[PDB]
Amino acid sequence: LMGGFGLKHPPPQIMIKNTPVPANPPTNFSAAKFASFITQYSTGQVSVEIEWELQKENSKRWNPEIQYTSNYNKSVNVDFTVDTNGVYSEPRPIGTRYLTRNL
Amino acid sequence: LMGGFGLKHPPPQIMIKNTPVPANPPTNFSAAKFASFITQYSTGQVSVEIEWELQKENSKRWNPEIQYTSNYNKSVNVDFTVDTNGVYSEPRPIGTRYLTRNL
Ligand SMILES: Nc1ncnc2c1ncn2[C@H]1C[C@H](O)[C@@H](COP(=O)(O)O)O1
Ligand SMILES: Nc1ncnc2c1ncn2[C@H]1C[C@H](O)[C@@H](COP(=O)(O)O)O1
Repeated sequence: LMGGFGLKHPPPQIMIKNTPVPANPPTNFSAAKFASFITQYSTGQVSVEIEWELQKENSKRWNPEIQYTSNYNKSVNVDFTVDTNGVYSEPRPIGTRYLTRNL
Repeated sequence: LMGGFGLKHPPPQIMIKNTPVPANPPTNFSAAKFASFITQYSTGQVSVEIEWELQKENSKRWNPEIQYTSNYNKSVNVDFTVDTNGVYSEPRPIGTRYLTRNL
């Protein structure tokens, strides 16, 4: 009901964590659990490649259909673009429904 | 300079006319040319099939390009459509230049 594709077997969950690295243990055995860990984090790269199937417009409609277009008028910032401070921004939500079909 | 494709061998000219049909000649030979013809016209059907080759957009442009779109707002008549009296009309000229490329 928010939108999209209901799936019984959706793309799986990818889980990740940093393996614990203990700090120096005591020199006499104690069965208590370690609260002492080396503070660390990890970084890396992630790629996602999805293959989307398309359904083409077959319409016989004579007159021009609405399309999603960028405003031609000048502006301080360009839409869907970084600003002077490097911050990416999306000015408006874009739905997918423009082309028209008959019932 | 008006536009389009300069051609040294452009599509040929297709010529058509109605073959003359004389009216009743005199019964005594006269070498004068006939000014007397049966008034007639012809109608028919004509088909033109042209095969146009296309050059696709390869652009890496991030932000959305301008497109030619129909106005969403309501109106008495729809653009590029017949009116109540059956008259087809084109409200505006449409150029071909929307998509953007670099120099
Ligand atoms: N989002 C979504 N996911 C899964 N199943 C759905 C969904 N929406 C509807 N349905 C069900 C009920 C439809 O009549 C049928 C169409 O399946 P068809 O493939 O068109 O034969 O599938
Ligand atoms: N409209 C038109 N018709 C015919 N010849 C033209 C036209 N415009 C330019 N030219 C000539 C001059 C260009 O440098 C060359 C490009 O041919 P190319 O095919 O790109 O190698 O062809």
